[PDB]
Amino acid sequence: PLIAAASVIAAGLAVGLASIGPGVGQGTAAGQAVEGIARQPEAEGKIRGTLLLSLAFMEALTIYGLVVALALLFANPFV
Amino acid sequence: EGKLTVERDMIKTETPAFSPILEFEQDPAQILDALLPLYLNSQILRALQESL
Repeated sequence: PLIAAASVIAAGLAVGLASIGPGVGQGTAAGQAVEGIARQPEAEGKIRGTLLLSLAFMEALTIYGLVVALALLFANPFV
Repeated sequence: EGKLTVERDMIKTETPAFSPILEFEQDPAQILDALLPLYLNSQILRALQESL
């Protein structure tokens, strides 16, 4: 109940921080992108595709943190 | 009639602004400062045309 407790605490910290930062950055991304797509209504398809790439990168960092959290949750191999 | 004449006619130009989708890529203030040379030039060329 020491090292497993430590891994659980580490998992909670990782999940919270990893999902706080890059998702808010993705919100900044989405604001500047969708504002320009609304003003210049021309390139909405390429805008949506690049926005998919951006949300992919940000949610990929978020999912990487979530995956480390679950790996400490499910199979604690150091704990 | 048979004497050719001169009418100082007045047709108003288009009074739309630039677009709400349009953005000021450099400055509001400097573009005002720039268009002043342009507008001064426009009135001046028109004035020289008027005198001629």
